[PDB]
Amino acid sequence: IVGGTASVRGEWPWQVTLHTTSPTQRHLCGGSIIGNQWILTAAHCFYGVESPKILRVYSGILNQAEIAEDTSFFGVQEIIIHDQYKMAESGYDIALLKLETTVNYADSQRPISLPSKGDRNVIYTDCWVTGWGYRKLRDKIQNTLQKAKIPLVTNEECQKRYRGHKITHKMICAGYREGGKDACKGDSGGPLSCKHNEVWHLVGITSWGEGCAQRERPGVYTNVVEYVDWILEKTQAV
Repeated sequence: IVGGTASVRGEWPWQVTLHTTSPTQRHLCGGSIIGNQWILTAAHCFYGVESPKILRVYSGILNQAEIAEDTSFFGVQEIIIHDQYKMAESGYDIALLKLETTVNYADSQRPISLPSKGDRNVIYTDCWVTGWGYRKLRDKIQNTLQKAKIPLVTNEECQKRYRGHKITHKMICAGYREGGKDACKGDSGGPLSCKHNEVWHLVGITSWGEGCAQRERPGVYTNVVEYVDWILEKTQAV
């Protein structure tokens, strides 16, 4: 996260840090708890990932330093990538991680509500992007979970900033005309959470952007509300 500040422990209880154990353990991407056995994240986070066996999901974390070899984690039983996903910039950058065990909810780890189709008309004015991503294009994974308040921008306005791309209604952007605050490498898969009527909703999933926090370059996120049907269908037992 560029231009953000340290989060308060437990402030974003749905935020998880997804690690890969190959070659050695390290933070890979962010993600959000949306169900007792489900993490919603970005599909592009699994590039080069052949098996769920090398993944570890850690919940209730503020500082990466809290994670040691003796720290408990959730194994991943299955990685579900949207069948239409090709690459972040083309959309459909969404994936589900089915955990091997269920998360026991507590003040430090609980699910975030998904947006309702009836809220697509609602204008969010209190949105935050969080993560352990870079603090600057050329940086490294941060120890403390960072947060930054960023205003949503209309898709028409976003399209104007990315003339070489197609900003679809399945995407949502957030940023300052002057830049300065934005997600960055390592924040991918994490949430764009907006508080509306005292209730937090998972509005977007950190996906991509031209560099990080640049002027006239809003961050691009997966528009979660456009995938509630997909999420329901994929998270059904059988």
